[PDB]
Amino acid sequence: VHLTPEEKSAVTALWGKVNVDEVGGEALGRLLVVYPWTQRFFESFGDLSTPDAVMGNPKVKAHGKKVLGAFSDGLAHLDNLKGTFATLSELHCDKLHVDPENFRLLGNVLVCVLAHHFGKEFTPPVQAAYQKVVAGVANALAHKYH
Amino acid sequence: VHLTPEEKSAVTALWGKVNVDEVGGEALGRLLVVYPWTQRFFESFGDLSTPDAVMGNPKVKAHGKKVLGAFSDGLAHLDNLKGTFATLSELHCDKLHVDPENFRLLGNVLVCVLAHHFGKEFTPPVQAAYQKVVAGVANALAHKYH
Amino acid sequence: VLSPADKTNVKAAWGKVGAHAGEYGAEALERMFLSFPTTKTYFPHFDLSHGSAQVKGWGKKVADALTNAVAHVDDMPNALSALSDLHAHKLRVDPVNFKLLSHCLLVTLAAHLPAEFTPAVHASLDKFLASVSTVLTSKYR
Amino acid sequence: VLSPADKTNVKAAWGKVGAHAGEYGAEALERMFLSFPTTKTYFPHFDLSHGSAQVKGWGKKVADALTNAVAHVDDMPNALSALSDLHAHKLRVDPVNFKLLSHCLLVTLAAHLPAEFTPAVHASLDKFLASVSTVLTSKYR
Ligand code: HEM
Ligand code: HEM
Ligand code: HEM
Ligand code: HEM
Repeated sequence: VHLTPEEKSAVTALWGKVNVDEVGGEALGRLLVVYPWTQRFFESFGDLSTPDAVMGNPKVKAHGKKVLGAFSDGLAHLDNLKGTFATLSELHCDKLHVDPENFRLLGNVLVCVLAHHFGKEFTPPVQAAYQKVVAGVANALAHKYH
Repeated sequence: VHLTPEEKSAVTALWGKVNVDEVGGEALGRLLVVYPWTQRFFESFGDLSTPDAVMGNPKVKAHGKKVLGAFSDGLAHLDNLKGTFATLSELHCDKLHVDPENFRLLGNVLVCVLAHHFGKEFTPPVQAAYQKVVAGVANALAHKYH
Repeated sequence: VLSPADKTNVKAAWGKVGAHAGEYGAEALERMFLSFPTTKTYFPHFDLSHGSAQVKGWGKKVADALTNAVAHVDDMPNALSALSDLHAHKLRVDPVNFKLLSHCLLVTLAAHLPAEFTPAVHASLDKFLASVSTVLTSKYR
Repeated sequence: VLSPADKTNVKAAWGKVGAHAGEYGAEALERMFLSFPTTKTYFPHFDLSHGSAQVKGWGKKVADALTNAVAHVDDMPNALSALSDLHAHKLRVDPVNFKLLSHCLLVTLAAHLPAEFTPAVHASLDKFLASVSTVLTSKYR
């Protein structure tokens, strides 16, 4: 939370260069590889037997698109993340039973993916802005847990 | 924080029985025993070599009383913990250089002391109310860090 | 590592717990669910109400596993290996939750051990539960 | 535990880092200070400014220690013994901070190793930094 104006501008500028479907697929796949206990939600998704199978799995890619598309839309509401994500928060708690620590892990992986994709453009100040964003989104998605 | 009616009542009721001086000495001493790296902030406090030396140390007892006194005062302001602890937050960051993780560790040791001292009266619902409070106070003390 | 004094402290405290171990495991789960609601995400199939037989049954099995770990404190990885497998590959509980349950187990022991829960014993029990937690998460990846 | 395949992945990726290891350690430190400002509480009398000699010197020492660990990956507790004493007995950095630095080191590697930072290598590196962190906090209590 608590982006400065220039940090907001930095986030928006970088994101305008992101292929959301591609980064979403890559981030969710890497989540399932690096933190494989996150596979617990995806037993119906078919082959997760190797890193290549995970990264190549069409259902993993499709879910990544869905997740990062909602993340992307949320970037338009950096001053109201709790409101924006409230109904998804209730869903993730009441029906999906997703431990919000998963949101934090996905945030870590997304930051590593943006670093990988953008290289030196993903500067320390840009990373710090994105860390505020991923913390804020995770906190918002966790807020209606009970 | 957001306490239920039952929770604010639970907090107030238990706190009426707490000898803030004795409990504060006990909680600070236990922090230094259980997480002994925390002694890094108390180099001038004298003998911290063994558990009995820590628990009996007059400077540890004195400081515990001051720390839990400020905690106690804050319980009158559960709705405004950030504003209430802002001055002490800035002090702990800018002058004392205390990693706010320490506030979390102290919260959990305080909860352990309340359980040890009060026994069965420290029921699961009373504990839950105190967990919200110690998280709220730690976050309020962390808030002005930069 | 667990020092010999730690092991002595743990055996003494758990020995006092005795036949109440199952009760205290259940109480620790209840404390965890109330204090840290995100942990409920792992039990959508349980009645979480106070007195729940599902909570009691879990508490008993958890208690028996800890009893076994205390009896095998020098060889904990092997004693807990089946449970390390279960948590790593089936239950897949995020490792952050083990610190939450450990805290609630400590709080439960504190609430039931007025004489035994000294600062030294508290320190040893915290190290013991962190070690059990480490073992239980050692196969996650 | 590091798998034999993790060790292969780490030796390859760190070999590629090569002579840039010190620069990367300094960049990781800066990333950590900016992303997680509470970590600055450990460096209250450091010149934290971008490019400072103190930041560069820390980066070079951390890099050398990681190089030692990678070279001696089956014997990390002995290899890192002096540093585990230093962190446990003197610096006394709260263990939570090791995850923060490790994330920043991983981000730094990602930003500089586009060819090498595959999913499997990312996992191995993450495990490696977690293992180094474990060794560095092993003597805390
Ligand atoms: C940035 C964080 C996240 C966002 C914005 C997000 C968003 C979404 C959205 C928009 C949906 C679809 C809801 C619907 O269909 O009505 C969804 C479903 C789902 N999400 Fe999340 N999600 C996030 C993180 C996660 C993570 C980390 C996990 C688990 C590791 C997860 C597990 C699931 C599952 C299991 C479903 C149901 C999928 C299905 O039924 O096919 N989500 N999420
Ligand atoms: C609820 C959490 C805390 C509160 C409300 C609190 C409050 C205070 C107060 C009121 C003082 C000034 C006492 C005076 O008037 O002399 C103080 C000083 C100090 N506090 Fe905290 N404190 C908290 C936690 C901690 C923790 C966990 C640590 C470190 C482990 C810490 C480290 C210190 C230090 C090093 C000083 C200066 C001691 C000296 O005079 O040498 N505080 N704190
Ligand atoms: C000291 C730490 C722990 C120990 C010793 C432990 C031990 C056990 C044991 C003995 C069982 C029963 C296995 C069986 O029925 O075959 C079990 C199951 C289970 N545990 Fe763990 N556990 C620990 C921590 C955790 C934590 C932190 C969580 C989540 C917050 C968790 C969630 C579960 C769940 C969901 C089950 C399955 C319950 C059911 O469906 O009936 N455990 N554990
Ligand atoms: C991969 C994890 C780490 C490694 C390999 C590492 C390694 C080292 C090394 C080689 C030194 C220099 C020792 C000397 O000059 O004798 C050092 C010093 C130091 N480290 Fe660690 N470290 C790690 C984690 C951390 C973390 C997480 C923090 C705080 C967030 C930290 C804070 C410090 C501080 C404050 C110094 C002293 C700096 C000075 O005043 O010169 N370290 N570390």
